[PDB]
Amino acid sequence: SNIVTTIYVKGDPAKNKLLDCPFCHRVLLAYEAKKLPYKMEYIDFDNKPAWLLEASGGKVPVIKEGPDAPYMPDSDVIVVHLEKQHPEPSLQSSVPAEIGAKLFPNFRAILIGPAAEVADKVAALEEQLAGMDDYLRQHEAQGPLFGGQHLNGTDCSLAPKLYHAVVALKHFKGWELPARFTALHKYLAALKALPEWQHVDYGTEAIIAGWERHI
Repeated sequence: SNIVTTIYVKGDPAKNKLLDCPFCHRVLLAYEAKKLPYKMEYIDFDNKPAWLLEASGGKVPVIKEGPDAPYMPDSDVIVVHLEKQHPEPSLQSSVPAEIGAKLFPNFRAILIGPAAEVADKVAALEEQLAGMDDYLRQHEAQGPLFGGQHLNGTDCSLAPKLYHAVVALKHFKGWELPARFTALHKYLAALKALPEWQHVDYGTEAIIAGWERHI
């Protein structure tokens, strides 16, 4: 489509099926939150087009706003460009940067790291989840998401990583999100209630299959 923005994401083109990339997920959630129209183009990681090597080093997400626009990679560049070009609806965030900053790396080091550092990585992960949980609790009058009642830039970045964390850790390690992280559990329920989240939910098997590719 030359009519709306194209978002190249990880998918199965032969089945028109979105897959599990959390950074693609972040861009997609950003577009849904601003109710901007888009069209998904699925990249099969076992058969990537040669031009994607030049545009992004082989990576997704990539967007393409039209025939005269260039390809633009990096979910960070994309969401900031998004906020500059479309200030309404806003996705700007008061949340400090340090929060959730090591959720995904610690969770990954748990899944696919050396055993000797696993105990430490578990500890660090739980500090991250503690930070997010406390933050959502102190702001729960504004709403259950980092953006109160609606999706935030922090929601768009952190909710996919948390999704991968709970699903993959429960499947591969029997690990579970403690019941004391109340605000995290109602955060997950709130996200699962959102139509923006429902539109681009790839599902838990997509996550499992994505990570089985490395364990």
